[PDB]
Amino acid sequence: TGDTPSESTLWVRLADVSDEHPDLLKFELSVALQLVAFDLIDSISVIRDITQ
Amino acid sequence: QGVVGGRTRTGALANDTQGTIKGASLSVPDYYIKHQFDVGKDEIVNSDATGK
Repeated sequence: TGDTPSESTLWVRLADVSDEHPDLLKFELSVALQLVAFDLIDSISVIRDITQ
Repeated sequence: QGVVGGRTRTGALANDTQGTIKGASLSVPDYYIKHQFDVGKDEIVNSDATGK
């Protein structure tokens, strides 16, 4: 909680997706994202039922 | 005359009526203001000869 935001290598498209309208400014902040897990048995294991 | 509409800062860009140029058209009339006279050629030489 008390750290510097430490910007990543993941890029977020700040698209000035403006409009016809001369008064709005209409920004978008959009990112596509995938979490490929090579070697599913190696990559992730789950202890599924913890009591809290 | 074109009509000015109203909208809020962010209001929707509606469209409003426009100043209408109408084509006015007269014409030099097909009717003359003629005045014409059949001066007898005798009353020309005569009047020149005896004209007070």
